[PDB]
Order: sequence, then structure tokens, then C-alpha cells
Amino acid sequence: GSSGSSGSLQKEISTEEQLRRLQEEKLCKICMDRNIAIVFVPCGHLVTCKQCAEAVDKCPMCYTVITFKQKIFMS
Ligand SMILES: [Zn+2]
Ligand SMILES: [Zn+2]
Repeated sequence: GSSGSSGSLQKEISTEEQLRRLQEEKLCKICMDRNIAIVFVPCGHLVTCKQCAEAVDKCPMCYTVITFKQKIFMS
């Protein structure tokens, strides 16, 4: 003889997964390791992070020479 039957209908996502969805959608796209905190000039494309942005001499998407490393403050 035993008892105990419970079951509530609910569900939610934690910051871990959630963020992993957006955080991994805006951040760098080349290495996808760090967060995008730099743009390109003239074409402003923050599709790269401090590392990449610097590594790539010219926009890896617009092949437009980067003669300026502007830093944004999205956060
Ligand atoms: Zn990167
Ligand atoms: Zn560009």
C-alpha cells in the first residue's frame, strides 16, 4: 500500500539556454567565441569580436578595408 501522485502542468527556460539562443545569435559569427564589441569602417558591421575584428584587415563580409576600429557599447 503506497500513495503519492502529483503532476503540475508548467515549464520554463533558464537563463542558460535562453541566452544560448540570443547570446549565440548576435555575438561574433566568425569564431563564435567572444562577444561583438567592435565595428568596421566605413561599413559598420559588428559581426566580429575584438579578436576577429582586429584579425581581419578588411570586412570579412564587405571586403572593405578597415581603416578604423570603432568600439560600441551595446551592453
Ligand atoms: Zn570572434
Ligand atoms: Zn562590412
